[PDB]
Amino acid sequence: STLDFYAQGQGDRLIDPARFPAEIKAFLEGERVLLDSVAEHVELLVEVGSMHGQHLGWAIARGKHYIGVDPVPRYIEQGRRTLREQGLPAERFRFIEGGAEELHQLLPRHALAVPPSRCLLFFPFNSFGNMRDPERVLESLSMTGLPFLISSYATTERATQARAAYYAQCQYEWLESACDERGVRFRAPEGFDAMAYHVEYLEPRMRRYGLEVRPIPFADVGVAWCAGPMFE
Ligand SMILES: Nc1ncnc2c1ncn2[C@@H]1O[C@H](CSCC[C@H](N)C(=O)O)[C@@H](O)[C@H]1O
Repeated sequence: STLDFYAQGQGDRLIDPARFPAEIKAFLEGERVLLDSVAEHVELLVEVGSMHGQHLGWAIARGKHYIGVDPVPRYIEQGRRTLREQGLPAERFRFIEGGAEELHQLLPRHALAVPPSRCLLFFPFNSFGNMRDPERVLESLSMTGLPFLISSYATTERATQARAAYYAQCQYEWLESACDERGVRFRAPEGFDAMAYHVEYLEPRMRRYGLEVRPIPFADVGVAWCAGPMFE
């Protein structure tokens, strides 16, 4: 999707809970169960596509270090206002205005202060599917060498119908679904462009960049692209 899409507020509709059908609520619950299931191996959660910080509350509750990464300034400002409000220290909870494309520049080893194995680059609610160039994101991920959890969707007709039911409740000028060699693409002329990549297309792309990924299916319509020792 476009930066303008989110900047101008159209993108806000995608985290309005009133717009979540049952299959997507189930998806978000399943997303959290996978995160919980490796929680004991996470000291630093890096939320990639964080918005205002959807999993900040998770990190606060579980006593984890937090970095929200999002290229939308108004979302970074919202997240930072939340940290100031509760008086949370910067050395534990931060926001970084940037793209997943430059993750390797945003997260140099020294800046972590946590072993690589206890870090998780968590891309929630199909943030990865809304990124301009997935090939750039995968290379950036490769160069960080950090464990990651890319939460996205399956490309079964049922998964596509779940996404259609979710996106259509945002009431954009029009909504197009297309299936091609890469995956299932939803577009709207507001600047919405959301992909779910076929398991058969993306797994080879992952391995090409040396990422030892497993596509873990969850909550009927989800697949979690999981790499790192906590997924042994
Ligand atoms: N290159 C990028 N790097 C990091 N975050 C990005 C990004 N491109 C978009 N995002 C952010 O990802 C967040 C969620 S987009 C997710 C859309 C929707 N939940 C879906 O199911 O497809 C937004 O805040 C957006 O600004």
